[PDB]
Amino acid sequence: HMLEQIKNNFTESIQTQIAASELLGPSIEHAGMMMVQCLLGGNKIISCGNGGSAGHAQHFCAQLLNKYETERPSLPAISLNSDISTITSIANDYQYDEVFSKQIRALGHNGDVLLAISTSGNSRNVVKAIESAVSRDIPIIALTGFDGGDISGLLGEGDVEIRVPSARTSRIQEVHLVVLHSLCEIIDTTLFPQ
Amino acid sequence: HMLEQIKNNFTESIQTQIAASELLGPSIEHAGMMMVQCLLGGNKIISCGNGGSAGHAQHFCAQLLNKYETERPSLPAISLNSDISTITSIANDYQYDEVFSKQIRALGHNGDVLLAISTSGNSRNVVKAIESAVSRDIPIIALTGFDGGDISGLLGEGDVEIRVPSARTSRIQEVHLVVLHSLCEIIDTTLFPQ
Amino acid sequence: HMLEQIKNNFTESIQTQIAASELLGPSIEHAGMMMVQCLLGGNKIISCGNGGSAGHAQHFCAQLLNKYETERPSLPAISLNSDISTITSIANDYQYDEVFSKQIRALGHNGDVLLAISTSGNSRNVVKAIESAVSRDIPIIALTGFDGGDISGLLGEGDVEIRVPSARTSRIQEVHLVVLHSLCEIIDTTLFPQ
Amino acid sequence: HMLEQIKNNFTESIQTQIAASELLGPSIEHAGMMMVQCLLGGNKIISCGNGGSAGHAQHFCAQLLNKYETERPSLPAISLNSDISTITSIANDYQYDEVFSKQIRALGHNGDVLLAISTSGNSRNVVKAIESAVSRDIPIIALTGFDGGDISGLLGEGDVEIRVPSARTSRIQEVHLVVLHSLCEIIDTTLFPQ
Repeated sequence: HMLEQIKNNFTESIQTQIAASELLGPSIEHAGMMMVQCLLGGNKIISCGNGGSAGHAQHFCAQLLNKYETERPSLPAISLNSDISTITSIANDYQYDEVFSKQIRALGHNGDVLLAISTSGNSRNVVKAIESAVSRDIPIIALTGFDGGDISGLLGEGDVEIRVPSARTSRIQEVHLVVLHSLCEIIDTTLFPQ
Repeated sequence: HMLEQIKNNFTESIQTQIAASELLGPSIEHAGMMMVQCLLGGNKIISCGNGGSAGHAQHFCAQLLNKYETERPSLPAISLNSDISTITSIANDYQYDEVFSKQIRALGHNGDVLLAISTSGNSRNVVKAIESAVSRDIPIIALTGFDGGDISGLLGEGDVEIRVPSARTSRIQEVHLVVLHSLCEIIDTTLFPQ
Repeated sequence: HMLEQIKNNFTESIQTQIAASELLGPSIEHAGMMMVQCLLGGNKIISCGNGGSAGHAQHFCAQLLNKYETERPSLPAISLNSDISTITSIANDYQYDEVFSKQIRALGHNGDVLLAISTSGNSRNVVKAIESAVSRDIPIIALTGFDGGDISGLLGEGDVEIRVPSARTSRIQEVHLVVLHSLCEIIDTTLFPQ
Repeated sequence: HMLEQIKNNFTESIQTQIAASELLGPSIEHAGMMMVQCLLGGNKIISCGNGGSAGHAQHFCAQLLNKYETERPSLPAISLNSDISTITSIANDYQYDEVFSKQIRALGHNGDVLLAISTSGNSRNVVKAIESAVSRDIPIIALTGFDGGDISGLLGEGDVEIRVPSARTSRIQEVHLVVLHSLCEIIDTTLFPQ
């Protein structure tokens, strides 16, 4: 019956949301402060993700290059997924694991912040992106789920890992969206007290 | 203090999620059955949205043209937002309200289903898209929030409206994502009992 | 000296343009008639390309979903490159050679026409796309350069190959654009004698 | 007859190409040197366009974030068109004339170079982008056609205008592509003598 597995998705989401709130508090806070300090340093936030989680990465930087809730001037943010002709020209020219890493190598400045999103934490394009950013004195903000994948063993703490207590990609993406909206509010209320 | 307004976003999300589950049950069910019947009719699902809600529209059709949880052959789905050179060539050539309506006029077939997403329910591009689809014997699945906007007064019931009980765009987008994932599971479990 | 290698690019382009005109005449004609018959059959044109040649594929379908020179109703055309959340969700889920083939499997109808573009003729994503379309009674229009790559040995003639007499990717893309604009005019003048 | 209007497009293209070569020599040279100096200053090239000319803007920066002919490290380049979730979130939030200007306001640095492309020279999104960049000590490289539109009366010469001697959008886009490929070679041969 459809209606009950509908409620299951809502039930499981809420349960994941709750567990996430009880656990990801401090990590999101630190990431927010890192973002606020980055934007105030004259730097930019770089975002990237995997699959439909790449829509979230674009969703974040779109909220910054524009506005979230508090009307404000555009804040410097870049998505690495948004560029099609580059990805299709790197993903092939002609291989896909370095689609994001090459963009960071060129655009990344000392003081920028990498917002890396990966539900599994095992997307090679996002991993190499993180590897790249580490090489350039660039803080990482990693949104993950599951165990954290190979992402975990790539971070000290100029970086933050936000690991969602869930093993379902759908539930991880849903929590990630809440996290992204929280950061936006944090950035908004801090930089533009309205 | 950042950490408390973080929890607020989680609290408000959960509260919205709960209210949505208690109310949007039947509407999501009907939409699911309409989608399942559409795909079984040999037709396709057409999605479109506004802003970062346009990332959700692409997220859905990407879950279909590929896979959600159950591995399956690609299902016919199209996003109207995904096409850049068209939107930028309609949004200007040279005005933006008909970016989606013109795509439906050309691609839309009798039996297709329009997945229209709008947090405010007042995005003219999504409205005209719905107006267009009504003209072609095409069921509408409208994901909305707030009061439902002008979208509401455009639908009979070959169509469904799923209105999220919230007046915050962030909370509406978060619930919309849960709804989209539910439909994917509905489509998956129904068409491919795995 | 910059100014002379500038003129070289213009000289080489013109020379390639000329050679192309003297040779690709009939092939472009046939492709045009195939497109016109496709659109008149109630079918759609499917386009795809590789790299910055993927911008051309989108450029074509944008000219159709909208208008070229003669103002007209939108014609049914789809680009496989335009969909980001799908490619990034196929390119990884999680491998890239079937990003286009899977989209054709789902969306492709009997009577549609595949506009496959590849400067080298050796892009696996475009090849498998062609392989896929052959399996579905779908004419191929292949824009190539060099020797034609592996694309050549995949076509009978419900299909057309348009091979640019050049071994430089830049010169091939430049000629391809002229070819695309010719087809647009052909479609425009034939279907809407204005 | 189709075959003769095919040759007409080739004939007119070649004629436009020739006229362009005889006239746009110095302008392309200066733009190249400005780009080379920009990249050597530690700055980035910002590109934007209108419609299918927006595919060219992405095509250029993709050639830089990756490679053209000479294999090299990625060069810092950004397209303003590539970002979908932002444009759709600016184009509406909720109006379209400032989709590019807002991105320049946030990302634009002193020393960057704006590559503005417009066939008509009358696209308001590209105009305001130029207006924005002028306000920030940023050189403009404007690819235009026709009379140059309102773009012309917005430039001194820290900026360059490259006006194609043609009144046909198709012929202008074709010449623009040659110009873009010339600059790529200029940048390649100058910065990486291979």
